[PDB]
Amino acid sequence: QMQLVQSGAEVKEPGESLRISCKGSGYSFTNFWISWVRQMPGKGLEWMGRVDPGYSYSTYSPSFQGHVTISADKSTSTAYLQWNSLKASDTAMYYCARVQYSGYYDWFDPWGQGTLVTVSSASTKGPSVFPLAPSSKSTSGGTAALGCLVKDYFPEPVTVSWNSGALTSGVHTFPAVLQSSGLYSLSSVVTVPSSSLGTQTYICNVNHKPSNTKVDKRVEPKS
Amino acid sequence: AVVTQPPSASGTPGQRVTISCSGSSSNIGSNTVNWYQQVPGTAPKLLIYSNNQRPSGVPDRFSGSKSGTSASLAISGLQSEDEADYYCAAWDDSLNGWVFGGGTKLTVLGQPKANPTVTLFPPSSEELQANKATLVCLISDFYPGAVTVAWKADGSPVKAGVETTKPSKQSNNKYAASSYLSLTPEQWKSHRSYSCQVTHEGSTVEKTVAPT
Amino acid sequence: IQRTPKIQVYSRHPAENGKSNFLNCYVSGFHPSDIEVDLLKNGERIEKVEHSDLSFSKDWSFYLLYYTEFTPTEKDEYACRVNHVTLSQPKIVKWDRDM
Amino acid sequence: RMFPNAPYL
Amino acid sequence: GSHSMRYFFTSVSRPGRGEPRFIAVGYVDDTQFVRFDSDAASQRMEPRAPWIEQEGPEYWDGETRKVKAHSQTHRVDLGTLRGYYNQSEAGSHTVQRMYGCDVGSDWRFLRGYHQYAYDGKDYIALKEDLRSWTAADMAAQTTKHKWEAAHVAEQLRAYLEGTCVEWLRRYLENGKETLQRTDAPKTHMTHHAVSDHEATLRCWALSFYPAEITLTWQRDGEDQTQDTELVETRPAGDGTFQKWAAVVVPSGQEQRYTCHVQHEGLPKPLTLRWE
Repeated sequence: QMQLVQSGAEVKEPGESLRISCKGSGYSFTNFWISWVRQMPGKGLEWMGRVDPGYSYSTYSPSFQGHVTISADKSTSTAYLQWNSLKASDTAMYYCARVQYSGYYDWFDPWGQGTLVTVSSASTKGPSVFPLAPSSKSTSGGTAALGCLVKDYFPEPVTVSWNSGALTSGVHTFPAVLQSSGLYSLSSVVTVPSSSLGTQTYICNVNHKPSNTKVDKRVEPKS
Repeated sequence: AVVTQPPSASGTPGQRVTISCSGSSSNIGSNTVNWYQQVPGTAPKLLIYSNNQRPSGVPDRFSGSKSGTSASLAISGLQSEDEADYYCAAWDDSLNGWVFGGGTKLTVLGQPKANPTVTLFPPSSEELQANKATLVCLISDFYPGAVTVAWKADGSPVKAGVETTKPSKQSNNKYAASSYLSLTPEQWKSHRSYSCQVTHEGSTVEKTVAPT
Repeated sequence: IQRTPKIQVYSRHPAENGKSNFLNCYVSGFHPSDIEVDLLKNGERIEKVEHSDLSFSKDWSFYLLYYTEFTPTEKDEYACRVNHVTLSQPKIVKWDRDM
Repeated sequence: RMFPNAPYL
Repeated sequence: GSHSMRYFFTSVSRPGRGEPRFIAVGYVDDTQFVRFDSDAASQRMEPRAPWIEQEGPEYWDGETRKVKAHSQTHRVDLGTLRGYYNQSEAGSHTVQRMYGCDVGSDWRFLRGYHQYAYDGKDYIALKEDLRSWTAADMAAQTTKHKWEAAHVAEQLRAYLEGTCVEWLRRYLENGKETLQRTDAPKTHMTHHAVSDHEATLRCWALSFYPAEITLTWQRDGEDQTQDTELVETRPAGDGTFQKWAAVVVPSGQEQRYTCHVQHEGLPKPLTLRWE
């Protein structure tokens, strides 16, 4: 069971430096190169570069020569992909994979699980929670939809429970969206019966550990 | 890249589909080819190595070849689990580096073509008081996916700051997107009643809201 | 410009009568490459003669090794006949087992 | 393993 | 110990007599291991050493294609060089090409090189720094310019510092038995004469690897590189080498003459005289 374990996911500001890591195990680390593959969001795979940890020789595709440095540490069986100045466009998934030759065998026999890197001007900022009411008057749907609106928050992700976890059925938290402002915004609806609008009350519990914000918000209709 | 893959391939369960991979004398010509599979949300996996061999954990319905500057992956008897991105990759002598093809997205055509279930929320009273407002078109539940959205105020193509997501799959195996529109009260009030029409497979599915 | 071949006729292992060996002819330091070599057993061409693939040294001169399995005896006379554009006539180097 | 190219003189 | 991988290429025009000849060979140290003969029926890159035999089809199919693409170029280059030097198509000319990498005993890169020659003369050469070119004459300047336009030096630098040593290191540990040995020379001395005025003392050194060896005579410390008949280090055929160094000496004066053998497999440099 040879394996490649990569450093945890990252969010960074442009101009900061960043060195992600790829640790191997279950094989003789010095006999194989480690390379390094980029996958822009929505796009396919690009080879970035490689390091032969046996001799420390390390090469790069022309696209990446000078944008990154790829070294290794024989002793700790660790390979590194390192920036000095991150671009906003460096935001992508970065895979490492173990290959033995440039020939002719060739082939990336084991891959790491992937390290996600995010780069944005935006500063760590918590959301604003807004309520979304249902059409209470209705005509035997017999359901009616309500929800919450999380807006202008950075970075990802947020957790949205309901009634502090009492409501599982009906709940559907939607994937967020990336604005041109740089900030995220998502919504969480919950389709409930119309008759239960009389008694029951609904608060959405929005948590954003990065910004360290906790917000409840009740939801109701109006004149 | 100087190696080229068709982005799309399709088949019903049990069919055969090849996936062409078309390069040049410097990459696929003089060097070996390898194929990698990426079930979305996962790292890619070694599928075929040495042009045509199979790793231990890969079934024999996958098989690869290589003649001249073209290599082909053959999936002979498709299954649900096989729909993924497929990438060939050869060392290129001009670049002293590997080049992947752009990838081939493979679809299996079992699931039926279900329709979307839209919900349109207007801005809340709170948001108005912040000199702000946001309409919210939430979609959910539909195969195949990738749709377009459109907003009409009185009844004309509005585009005043429209942000829309990628589809992305749900836990129930159908897809779900969301669309957000921004504008101050002045556009929200002056206009009659905003519609949000969600087209999905030639299907008009629009819901509308008033300022009342 | 031209360079004539240095010829050497000699055995793989130190010769011993009635004990199979290999008879080498090593033509080195010659230019151009068109060269003809034949090993001789009593002045007659041996048939099953293998030889090395053409190659050269740092001064660009070619070398080439012709050889064949043979059994030396008291009376048998072996030679190597080399022909090249630098020679008026094909040069024959007799095999002396002290050389 | 060879150098892959023979460049033209 | 130091090791090196070299590739030698020869093409000669044979006017009105079939295709130009094209021979390619691959050495590690002094051991050949691949060949391609244009005339051979196979039209394939072939193994010539036991330790290269385990390379899979990948390798043979790939090299086979590269070496053909080489011969195609060299067939043209013969035409090109006739134009540079304004030569008739009636004559036979020779293109030679040698490149390779040298690594030290720590298997680290030392030296890259890649040199051409026309008709036995040095034509164009890649420098020590693997960036500039040495171009002998008018004709080579015309080649140098094209090779700066086509960024050839940079292609080679990446091969020599990268894939060259990478695969020399492979070949070494695969042929560890063969390539990393040092067979030391069996040494004897022969005394033979025809007349009485003088006898010839010959100093032998047999079956030893690698070929690098030194043989020198002397008269008590003074270098007798005078009557110094010295034959080229030759192959035995079994992967070892031979050499002898001879002097002709006035009779009865074999006492003062000694032959020094120096080799990588000899603890002390070995000295001997006639008995």
